[PDB]
Amino acid sequence: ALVKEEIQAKEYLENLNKELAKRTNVETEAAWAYGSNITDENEKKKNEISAELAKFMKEVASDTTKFQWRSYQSEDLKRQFKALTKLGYAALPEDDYAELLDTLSAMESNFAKVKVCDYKDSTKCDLALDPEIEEVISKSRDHEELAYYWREFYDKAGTAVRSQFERYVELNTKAAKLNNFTSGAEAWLDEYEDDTFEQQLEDIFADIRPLYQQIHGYVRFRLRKHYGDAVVSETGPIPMHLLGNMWAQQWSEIADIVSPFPEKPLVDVSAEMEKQGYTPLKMFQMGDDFFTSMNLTKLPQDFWDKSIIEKPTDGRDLVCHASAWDFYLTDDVRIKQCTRVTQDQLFTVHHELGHIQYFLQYQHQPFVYRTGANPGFHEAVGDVLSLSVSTPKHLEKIGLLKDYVRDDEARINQLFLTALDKIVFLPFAFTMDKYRWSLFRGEVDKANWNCAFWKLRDEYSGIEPPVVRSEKDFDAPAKYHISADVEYLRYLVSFIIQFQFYKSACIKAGQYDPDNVELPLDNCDIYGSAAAGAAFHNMLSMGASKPWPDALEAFNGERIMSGKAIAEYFEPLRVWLEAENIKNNVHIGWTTSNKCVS
Ligand SMILES: *[C@@H]1O[C@H](CO)[C@@H](O[C@@H]2O[C@H](CO)[C@@H](O[C@@H]3O[C@H](CO[C@H]4O[C@H](CO)[C@@H](O)[C@H](O)[C@@H]4O)[C@@H](O)[C@H](O[C@H]4O[C@H](CO[C@@H]5O[C@H](CO)[C@@H](O)[C@H](O)[C@@H]5O)[C@@H](O)[C@H](O)[C@@H]4O)[C@@H]3O)[C@H](O)[C@H]2NC(C)=O)[C@H](O)[C@H]1NC(C)=O
Ligand SMILES: O=C(N[C@@H](Cc1ccccc1)P(=O)(O)C[C@H](Cc1cc(-c2ccccc2)no1)C(=O)N[C@@H](Cc1ccc(O)cc1)C(=O)O)OCc1ccccc1
Ligand SMILES: *[C@@H]1O[C@H](CO)[C@@H](O)[C@H](O)[C@H]1NC(C)=O
Ligand SMILES: *[C@@H]1O[C@H](CO)[C@@H](O)[C@H](O)[C@H]1NC(C)=O
Ligand SMILES: [Zn+2]
Repeated sequence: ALVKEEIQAKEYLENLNKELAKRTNVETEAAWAYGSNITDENEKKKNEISAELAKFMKEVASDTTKFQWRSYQSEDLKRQFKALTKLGYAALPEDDYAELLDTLSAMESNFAKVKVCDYKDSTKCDLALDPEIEEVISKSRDHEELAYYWREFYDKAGTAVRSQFERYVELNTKAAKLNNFTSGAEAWLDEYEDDTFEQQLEDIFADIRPLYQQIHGYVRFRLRKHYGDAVVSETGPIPMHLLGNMWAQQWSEIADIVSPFPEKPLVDVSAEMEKQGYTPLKMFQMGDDFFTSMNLTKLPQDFWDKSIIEKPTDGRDLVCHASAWDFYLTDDVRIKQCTRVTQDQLFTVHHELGHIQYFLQYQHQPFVYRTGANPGFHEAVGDVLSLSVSTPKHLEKIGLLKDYVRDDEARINQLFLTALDKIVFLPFAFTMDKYRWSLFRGEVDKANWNCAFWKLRDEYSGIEPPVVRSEKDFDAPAKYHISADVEYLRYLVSFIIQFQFYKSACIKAGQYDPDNVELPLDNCDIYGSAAAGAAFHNMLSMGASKPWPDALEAFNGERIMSGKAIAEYFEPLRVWLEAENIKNNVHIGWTTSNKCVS
């Protein structure tokens, strides 16, 4: 009978989950050691442990077939079994899997070890993306210096790993097919448990695109005044090196030159942070307080004892790209961040602690449920906090923003500043996976791989490289997530749903009322709101125990991903900006780039 078997299956899963947690802990420790300290020895060990765990998961997947799990009464038991049948890369033959792991570490270590020569001193060649090159990209307003660093970085982080990247695409596809997905794209998209999810994102992106065009237009207008028409054309894509960021994913670093009201306050608290003697530790402590102020969980002692919150000053190599780690025990959670004392880094700290909070909130769950309701939820949690941290309201409370008058013009400056990060990023994030999906699905010949990348960056974002690229270059792996094989759609989803979360949390905190000019959504601070916190607790404690619409329902009673909340946030900006572009006769739209030669 199935009644007796379903009772046995329940005990089988209970023991197996605990075993998976314990085995993954060993892999996670080895991965943590590699990322904190990149050596051939640590690579070998990371990859050998993973291979062992891969082998064990194969065995588990095979063992699921001895249970009639699809026949069971429990949706919960069925959901857990379904999770165990999904092997990912672990479906590959032993040798193929090992080759893949060597390929991935080759790519991530290459990215992490990139060094460029100083623009002004080619004897000094120890400049790393983080912090040296990123400091320049964000601060320099010398367009030739900007273009020099762009070309050096992209040549070393991108083109250098073309053949490894090709091999990864093959093995990624092979793995997906061994799981009976058409490609890696369907493998990634499976995490969202919704067969119309791509179309949903297309619909939502289409609604926000006109606002992005207006922002793009206005920024291009303002850059022309700064750099002149020789550097920036009216009708062409924006030279991406002028946008304050190596990938042009967010443009807030050039707010000083494109802000709507240059003679009104622009929030940039980096200087005050330094003046008040802030450290990385202080920044994490403040993030902690934010979470505990909402009646959420305080960081445990293991976090403080084991996290790395500053770039090491010994000679070593490591992955500085920030990350949050769950070791699947109790309270062993850590962050690795090469923290700097700046405004953007304060937001990052809160973002990462959102990951840590999710880990702590679902650690009581069975292992297979110890992850986000979908990858987007995990990325959204901390960003909901960063939105209120970013408000003048909050920055005044913590004494980082002084003598701030919030008149109508300063409001527009702050809305635009936020848009430069929140709206600008949407097309960027969409293209990161549109590109990889197209490679995974076999839609682009290998001979056209680099111009397929720049073509998407043009079509959706209206940016282009500073210099002519060709199919001799290979520019995509210059983005961390592309070198490190991290699905990027999570972030598009996060930037949409975080405003659904933020809006609802602000309403619960009494911080937003649409019909009250004193409680605007763009100045809501949820700090200290236990109502807000309760919503977070209800959602986050579920982990992946239910499909994501049930997790959203737990937060605010909604079950649909919607662009309504983000549009609602920026509606005051849209009205103002549309009128400002008309007043200044701003050209909108762009010609096709001439920057990637076939
Ligand atoms: C991805 O899709 C793949 C298909 O495209 C799929 O691969 C198939 O998985 C099947 C197992 O689910 C497998 O079916 C078995 O076939 C055996 C012999 O087939 C040979 O010939 C093939 C044709 O050329 C070769 O290609 C193969 O290499 C094979 O050598 C059968 O002997 C076998 O049977 C036994 O099992 C069934 C299943 O029983 C189930 O459970 C209970 C049993 O207790 C039943 O009561 C219940 O009703 C249910 O049926 C028994 O019914 C039967 O009595 C035997 O005991 C079985 O049918 C198939 O061979 C395989 N490949 C292909 C190409 O077809 C992958 O599994 C998919 N991957 C993932 C990750 O999902
Ligand atoms: O550590 C991660 N993820 C990190 C990436 C990563 C994935 C896999 C392995 C290693 C690392 P991140 O996105 O926190 C690491 C960071 C976060 C960040 C940066 C910023 C930020 C703020 C101001 C300026 C520039 C950046 N804000 O937040 C990240 O990857 N951010 C994205 C995009 C992003 C930008 C802004 C933002 O608000 C949110 C996201 C990027 O850098 O491209 O894992 C989370 C996790 C773990 C287990 C299960 C589910 C989820
Ligand atoms: C880095 O790992 C190596 C193993 O290759 C080890 O010998 C060394 O102790 C580690 N270095 C640091 C600074 O932790
Ligand atoms: C904190 O959480 C508890 C239960 O976890 C809840 O009952 C209580 O309302 C919360 N604290 C406050 C001040 O609301
Ligand atoms: Zn993240």
